[PDB]
Amino acid sequence: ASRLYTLVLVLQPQRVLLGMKKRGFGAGRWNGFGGKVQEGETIEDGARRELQEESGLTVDALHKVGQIVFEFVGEPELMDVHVFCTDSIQGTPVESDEMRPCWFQLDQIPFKDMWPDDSYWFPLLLQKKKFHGYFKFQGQDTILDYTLREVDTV
Ligand SMILES: Cc1cc(OCCCO)nc(N)n1
Repeated sequence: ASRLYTLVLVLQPQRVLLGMKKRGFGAGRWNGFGGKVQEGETIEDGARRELQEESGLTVDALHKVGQIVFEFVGEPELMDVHVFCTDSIQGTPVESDEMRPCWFQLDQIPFKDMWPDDSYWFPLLLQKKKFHGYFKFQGQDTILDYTLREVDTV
């Protein structure tokens, strides 16, 4: 009972790009760029498409960094999130009515204004580690339990 999602982090040596969502899933939080994978579309193509739709950036090389499954108690569908990273992009981030992008210095990541699970796996992401994770939520703010392991292959 899982649904595929992508999440792209534009991570450069001294900064990361995040987008403040204006409405829908994750509204009011800084997030990476992503969404549902379409019929007949590979996970990687879905990740490239979402990055452009949401941030206006064109990604050249994408690297698979993680897989995280999210469960919301009472919600049947698990989110199977395939996490990607890039340092090679083209264009300038575009602010739209749906998304407000901003660059953050690595020591200034806004964890208090991000999904709570991010505080757990972003430190791995920053140290170029790959991971498999699972987070059980009750509502949007509480993590009931989780698992998070470093892996050699995503
Ligand atoms: C609970 C949760 C879900 C999520 O979903 C990202 C899917 C791509 O839009 N991303 C995070 N960081 N946390």
